[PDB]
Amino acid sequence: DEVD
Amino acid sequence: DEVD
Amino acid sequence: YKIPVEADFLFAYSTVPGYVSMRSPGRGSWFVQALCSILEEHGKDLEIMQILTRVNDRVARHFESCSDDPHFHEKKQIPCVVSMLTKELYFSQ
Amino acid sequence: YKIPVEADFLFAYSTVPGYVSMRSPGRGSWFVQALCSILEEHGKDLEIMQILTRVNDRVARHFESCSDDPHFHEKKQIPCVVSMLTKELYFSQ
Amino acid sequence: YQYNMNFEKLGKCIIINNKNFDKVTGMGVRNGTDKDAEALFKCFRSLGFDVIVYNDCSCAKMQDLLKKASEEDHTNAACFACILLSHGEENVIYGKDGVTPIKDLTAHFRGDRCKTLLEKPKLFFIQACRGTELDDGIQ
Amino acid sequence: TYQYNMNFEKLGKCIIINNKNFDKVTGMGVRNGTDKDAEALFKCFRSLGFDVIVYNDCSCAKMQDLLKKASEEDHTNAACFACILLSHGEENVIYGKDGVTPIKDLTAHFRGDRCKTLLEKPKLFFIQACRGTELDDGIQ
Repeated sequence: DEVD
Repeated sequence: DEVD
Repeated sequence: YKIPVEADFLFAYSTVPGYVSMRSPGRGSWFVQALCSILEEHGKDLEIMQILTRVNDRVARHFESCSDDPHFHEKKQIPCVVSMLTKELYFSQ
Repeated sequence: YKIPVEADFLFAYSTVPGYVSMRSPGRGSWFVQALCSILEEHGKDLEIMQILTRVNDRVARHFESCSDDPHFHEKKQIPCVVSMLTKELYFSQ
Repeated sequence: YQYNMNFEKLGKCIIINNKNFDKVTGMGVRNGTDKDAEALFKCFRSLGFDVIVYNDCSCAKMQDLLKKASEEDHTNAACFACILLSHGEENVIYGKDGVTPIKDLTAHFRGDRCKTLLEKPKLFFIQACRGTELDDGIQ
Repeated sequence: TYQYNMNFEKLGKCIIINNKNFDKVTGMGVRNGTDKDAEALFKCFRSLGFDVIVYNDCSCAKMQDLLKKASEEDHTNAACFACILLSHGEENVIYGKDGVTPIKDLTAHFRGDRCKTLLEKPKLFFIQACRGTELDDGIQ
């Protein structure tokens, strides 16, 4: 998962 | 009529 | 498993970010008057967002400022509901 | 007579002020998955706040981050609805 | 799809009614606020909240009030409510003696800091300015 | 009298801004997964009845201009307006490919006094973006  |  | 630590808050602000909030010295602030009227009539049978939405409408429509200072004359106000709720909220049963 | 110029906006943010927002490169962002999923099933029969509240619940409960970086591992998220609406909103009829 | 409200109590309701301010803050008297607090006390009492009204609170008092409230046992309550009546600016609210961030007041009730309110609604009602802009309206 | 009037020729416009790629000087990386969001949002909002338009990899100027012109169109026969923003962000602010622009300025175009044909109509903004750097560790 990545963050914005 | 005043503001907060 | 887990629940976000910021979950299940609701913030019912009298006004939107950046703006003033009106208070009548003789009858109290617009938002509180509106909130109490709607709670008085519907606090037990409407979901809270329905309640606060109606409060938004009453503040927006029923109020308009009177000041001898023209800078503050005939101004309007809209409240601001911030919901992190994860369910519907009724105050009865 | 008059209507506040800031009335009748609704902001459906994927996350709360100050916080990150999660995006899966393979499946899209959490908020969007949840939003579309609930809109597909209930977009035509539920009021907009009922919809977004269900979105809050699904993002809060169904998702938890996985990263090889432990700093970003097993984190949670709650979206944030800001309503200046003055009526209930249904997308039908 | 609804919060479970089947508890012994609706819950605690704190009203902070700030009318009078130290001369050093520059802020004027908030005439009309007592009428707000009394009207709120009746509405929230009628809903079932255990309401207590604190008047002219310093910033420290407000902080302590909410911290102590968050440290009570809410196991048999359905929810919590706090109502703030004061001067304010964006993200901040006036005590008698200055400003304090709203974030710090509410952070006490985070899920990891108030386990007995976990998965329960935590309500905050705020009558206060959030800046200096005026809405002129239209039509 | 408690619901928005939905009896219009059309439900309304839905603008989607899908920002995947960013100038390296912004510090921002590619937003892998965003195309799948835009596809799903588009199908979903078209199905609701919106006239959907999708914009890709927009500069800050393009975003401001696009929304301004949308606010100047005639919405007399629409029930509402919707805008969906997919991007990088920080608090109160959203990324174009070339920098940040305030959320306040993007939405201000549709104010009651600047968009008279959306007056008393719902103006919806859905925003997928970070609002800071904090992480929620969760509990229980």
